[PDB]
Amino acid sequence: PFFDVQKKLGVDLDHWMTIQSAEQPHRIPARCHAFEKEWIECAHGIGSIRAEKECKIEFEDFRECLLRQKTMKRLNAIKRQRDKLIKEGKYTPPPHHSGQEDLRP
Amino acid sequence: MNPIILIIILMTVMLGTIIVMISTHWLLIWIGFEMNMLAIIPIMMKKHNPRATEASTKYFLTQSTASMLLMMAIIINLMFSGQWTVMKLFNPMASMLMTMALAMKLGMAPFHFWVPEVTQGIPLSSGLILLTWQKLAPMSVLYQILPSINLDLILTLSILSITIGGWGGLNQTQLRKIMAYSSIAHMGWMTAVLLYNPTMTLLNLIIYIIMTSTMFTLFMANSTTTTLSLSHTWNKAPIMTILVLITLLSMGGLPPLSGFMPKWMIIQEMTKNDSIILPTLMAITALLNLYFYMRLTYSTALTMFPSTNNMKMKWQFPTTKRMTLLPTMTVLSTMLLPLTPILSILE
Amino acid sequence: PGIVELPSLEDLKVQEVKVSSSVLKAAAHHYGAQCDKPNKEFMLCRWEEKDPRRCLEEGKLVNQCALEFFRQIKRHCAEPFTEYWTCIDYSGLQLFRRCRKEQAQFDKCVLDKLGWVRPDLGELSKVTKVKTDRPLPENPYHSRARPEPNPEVEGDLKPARHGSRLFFWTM
Amino acid sequence: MMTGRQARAPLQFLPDEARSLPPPKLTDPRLAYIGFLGYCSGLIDNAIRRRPVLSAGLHRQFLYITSFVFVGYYLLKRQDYMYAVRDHDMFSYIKSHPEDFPEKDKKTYREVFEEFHPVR
Amino acid sequence: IMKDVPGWKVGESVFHTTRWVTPMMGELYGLRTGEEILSSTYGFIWYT
Amino acid sequence: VAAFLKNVWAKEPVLVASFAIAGLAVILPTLSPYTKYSLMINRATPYNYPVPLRDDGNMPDVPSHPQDPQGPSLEWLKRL
Amino acid sequence: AKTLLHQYWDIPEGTECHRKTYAATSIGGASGLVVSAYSVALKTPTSFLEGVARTGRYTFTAAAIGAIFGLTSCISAQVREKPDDPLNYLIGGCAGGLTLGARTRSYGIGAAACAYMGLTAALVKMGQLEGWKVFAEPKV
Amino acid sequence: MSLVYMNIMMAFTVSLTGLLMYRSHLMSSLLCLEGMMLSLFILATLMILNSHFTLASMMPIILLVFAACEAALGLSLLVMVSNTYGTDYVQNLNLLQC
Amino acid sequence: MNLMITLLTNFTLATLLVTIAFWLPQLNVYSEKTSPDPMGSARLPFSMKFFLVAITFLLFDLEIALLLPLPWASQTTNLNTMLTMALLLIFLLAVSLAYEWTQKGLEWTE
Amino acid sequence: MMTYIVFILSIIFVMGFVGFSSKPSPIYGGLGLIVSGGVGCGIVLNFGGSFLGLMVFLIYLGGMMVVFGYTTAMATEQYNKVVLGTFITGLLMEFLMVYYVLKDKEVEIVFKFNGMGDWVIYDTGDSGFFSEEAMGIAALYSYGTWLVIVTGWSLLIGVVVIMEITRGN
Repeated sequence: PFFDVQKKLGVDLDHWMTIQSAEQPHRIPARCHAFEKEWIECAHGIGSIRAEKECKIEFEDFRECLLRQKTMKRLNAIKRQRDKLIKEGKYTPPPHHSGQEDLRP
Repeated sequence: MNPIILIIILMTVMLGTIIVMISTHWLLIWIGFEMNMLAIIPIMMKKHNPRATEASTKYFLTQSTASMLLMMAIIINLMFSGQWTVMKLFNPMASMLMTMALAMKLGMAPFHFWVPEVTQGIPLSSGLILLTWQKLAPMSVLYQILPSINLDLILTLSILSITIGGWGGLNQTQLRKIMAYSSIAHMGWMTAVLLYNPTMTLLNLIIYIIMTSTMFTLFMANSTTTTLSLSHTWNKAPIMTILVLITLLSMGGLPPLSGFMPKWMIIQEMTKNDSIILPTLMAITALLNLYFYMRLTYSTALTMFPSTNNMKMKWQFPTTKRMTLLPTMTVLSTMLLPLTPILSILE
Repeated sequence: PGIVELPSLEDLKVQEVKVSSSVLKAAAHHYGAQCDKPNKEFMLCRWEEKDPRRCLEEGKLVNQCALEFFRQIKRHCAEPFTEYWTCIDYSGLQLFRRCRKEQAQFDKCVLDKLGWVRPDLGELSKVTKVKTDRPLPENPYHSRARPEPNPEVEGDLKPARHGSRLFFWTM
Repeated sequence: MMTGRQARAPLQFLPDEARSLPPPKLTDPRLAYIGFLGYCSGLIDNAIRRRPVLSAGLHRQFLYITSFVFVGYYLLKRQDYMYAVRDHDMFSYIKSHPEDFPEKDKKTYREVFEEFHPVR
Repeated sequence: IMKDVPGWKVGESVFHTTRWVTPMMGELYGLRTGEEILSSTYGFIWYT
Repeated sequence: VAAFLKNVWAKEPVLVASFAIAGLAVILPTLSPYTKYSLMINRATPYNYPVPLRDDGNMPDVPSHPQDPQGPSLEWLKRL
Repeated sequence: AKTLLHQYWDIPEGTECHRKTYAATSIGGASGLVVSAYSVALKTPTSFLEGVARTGRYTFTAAAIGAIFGLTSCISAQVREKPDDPLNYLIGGCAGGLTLGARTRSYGIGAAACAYMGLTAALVKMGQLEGWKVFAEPKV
Repeated sequence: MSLVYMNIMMAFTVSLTGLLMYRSHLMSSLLCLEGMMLSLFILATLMILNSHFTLASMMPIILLVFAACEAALGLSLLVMVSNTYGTDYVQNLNLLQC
Repeated sequence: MNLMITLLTNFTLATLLVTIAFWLPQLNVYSEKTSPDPMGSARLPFSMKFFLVAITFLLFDLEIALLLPLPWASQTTNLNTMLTMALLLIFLLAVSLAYEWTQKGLEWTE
Repeated sequence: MMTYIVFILSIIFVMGFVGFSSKPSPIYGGLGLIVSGGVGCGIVLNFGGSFLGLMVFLIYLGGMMVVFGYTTAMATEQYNKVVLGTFITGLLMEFLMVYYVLKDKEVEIVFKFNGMGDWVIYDTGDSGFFSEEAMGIAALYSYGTWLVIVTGWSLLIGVVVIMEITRGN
């Protein structure tokens, strides 16, 4: 079973390490702090079944923030299209994507 | 065997198991598992004989492989979830790896291949510890991960463990190998019911712990390790023969004894979820268990095996061993049936 | 999903503070003392909006007033600033402790010609207040409605109805 | 299967609302059965150490009976509290959702058809 | 770049929320030359 | 308690020296009252920006400028 | 080997013999491969050639059992014009038992395998018709 | 995810298929155990350093130390075999079967 | 990449040195050494004290790695908890050293 | 080619594991896994984790596998076909997956895996005047009370285990 001594005698042992959105030294933010915050606030106190049936969009957004799969597919498709269009040579890249554009600062 | 060192080692084992019980982080679960196995290694090297070294080597290799699988599951869960609460996993591979990691830890067939060997090569106190207290922590781990447990894998492991344990205990004549295969069969029996109602799992775990403790306490009290000395014990104390007979009757789930309490009620949670063939199959394998149990009681008390001449000196000396908690655990393993709904305290 | 909204380059064209690291590091204390209010306004907008696209114009205000700092440096005491930033710029670590004489000379020249006080230790490390005219955003995270919580338990704990009901038990 | 009920007050053997129930009497048959189990444990302890079973260790037998009756009383209290929680939650969820529990019109036997299979 | 392929909307953010999300290294420098990518994503770690 | 001390000094000077130094290092941080000075030195280091808070209209303990007298100053490290 | 069971059950009973025969043969081959792999892992082979001989013997025996059982069930279902009958699976199970007894050079073992495999195939048809679930999902 | 993640998984499966079907003595098993050690360490460190979870930098170092002591235990076990049979071969581990 | 450039240059210079020491004197035509130690034919004895002190080194180095991050930790806000933790960890090192002293560890290889 | 350096090292890392996967002899396996530990630490170091990489160098390689070599020097007295067959099998699987991820840039073994270079998931942000992992490790003595307690207890108990189970009596 799951004995909750920490909730019984009111002493923290490992609650701080448990989640990524918890308090950390010098308040250093994670990559997906807001997504995890919204997912936890969606899935608090309502049960795991209703959390996985009702807050699926927030958890999917958090998983996409963690893994970055759709961004990988989008960028790979864009780069493959650039390689193809440079193969048949219909379009040429602009000077601002080659390193000779007098960068902003 | 310094008593201070033994006390500290036992406290370390208790601390590791309770760290598995009371923590809320996967790293602390693994911490408790590692400290538990590290402090249980000297328990199986108590007598300092090479068979104990063989058994401890096999045990360490299997437990370390299971622990490495456990980190594989934890790191995969971290990748797919980004959080560390001990709850339902967020990946099917994490659940699969965790399930066979805990099956390797608990000696569930076909990962049971270390259980009948290691228990054969260690002293009876270490065998009692391994077959009673070691099973507690991964039961808690499996209880806390039950939403994400795949049904097919745990059911296949349960039926394979029950069948293999019964068929492997059907042949052995040593007491420790029979105990090991009986433990395997009981493990499969109480992991088959886990996904439907874990209160039945906890009740069967408590009943099996009490009954195995009674069996091992009787074996250390009679100083018997094989079938023949357990047959020979009837010259020394017939009341111990009566006690081992009644608790082996209880061990096969024959009413009106305590061993009929869990499994029958396990069937009470099989037909609720519309499953009929499964409790019948596990009941037939429990009948196999009862067959080699009946063989043990035929060898022990229901007959009168021929003895040797030296029993007479053993009739001039009472049992000086510290027979601790034998009557209470013997009574609690035989006449607990009319207090069946006490399982409600395990909710 | 939805189309991500981006302002064009026409909202991003401004004059740039084309200065080195040591040039900013030499007058950073007078930077924090003189142009403090637009900086506080801009970063309060940044911290509460949590969106660059709703703060850009405010940053432009900073990019005006900061230039108004450097012009006041250029027309009056350009030579002590030149000495100070080149002495700071010689050090690879850009240590403040190795150019104390030029720091004192620049401080004296500024205090006689224009009168800006170098802040003490701990003055710039404290939290200040901002009077801002923007409204408070009620939904900074762009979050929908939270799910309805499940109902709790209510009523007195009644005794058991006809016992445990475990196939023959009435107690 | 009550993982969401006791989580607000964990590690409580007997909570405060358990005091709202009628406590079991000292003459409960289950309690007397547990006392009989304690007496049997004392008899077994006297028998396994080669002692007179009905005479030796009277204080030992009384301690066995007393400890067994104490733990049995507390376990019975926890069981009664748990089953009160169970049927209270049953009645509460039945009351809260009466769309999934329609009132069945119990028809009389004067018009319902029961198929008859003669025996011969 | 790509006006010919079907099933494409320009600026289709992959996140369901409309909240601002921090850009990636691949989202910013993912269309430049390799040297700028090297000096951006590995310039600090490889700086002596 | 006196002859045993000199006995352990003459037999094992290294062990008694290590025990004495360990006891001094145990009892001296509590006895010395300068630990709080290190505490306020560590707590006052601005690793992150003191992000300004919105003025509702009623806050006398916060200033509108870093040069204003109200607020926590750090002159005690300057004087020591 | 879950979808292979579905492909075996996707073909209606007593309609097309060929695809049922190959599906049952593939099921038997997979089962024999698992049994042979476990036998090689547990019982150490004398050499590579004897090990692959035992593997081929087990695999071909189980494949023949599957093919004979499927073929016999299909021809019995065709000759009785009744797909919804456990008699066809009983006859197919007895044919599989007879083939196993002939492979193992025995006749009493063959008759016992007839009885037990016919009863098992009858129960398989029982579960297919009445929807028996031995691997039941948690409902309550 | 990233390709280095899948490379670490393939490395861990390589260590798994090397740890089980051994032919040599127990040192090969402990070496494959250290392969599992190293793969898990690198994977955990990459995960913690990629997602900017600052606190969970306690995870990798601890993930070594504990099992490292456990690894030391295994070495002692081998010494026991080296004090009993002369060689630590796994084919000499056939005394508990009967 | 400059660090790896230095490592590659240093490793290749070592390779050049060992190539000079291994293959350059092979030009000479001196002789072939047929050549037909106290160890006669006995097996190598397993001096257990060396293995014991090696694993003691391993455990001490592991908890030295535990003890390591104090210079970075010294800037933390909660100094009292740090002081208690560091003193208790060094006390644990002292206790482990005392146990390794008492149970015949530091004898016959002191 | 350069921008996939970690991935290239990762390939070498897999190669390093093959270097002791067949296990012909413990000493050569230890050497191969030493090389694999070095390239895996290079993988860690290229992500900005200097402290964890030097933890790998100082403890895993220079302080513990030294003990492994010390122990294996006490056995395996000085002076295969299926070893080489497994080596070519691992080589073929490794190179086949290499062409899979270099041509398709996507594969399925358990999940969906991409073959594009890993230089897209890094961060352009700044931690300020401190390394993130440095004070991440430094937070152990201020927050990790229970973890340090159980770590010291487990290591002391391991010392007890070493003193007891190797006594022989």
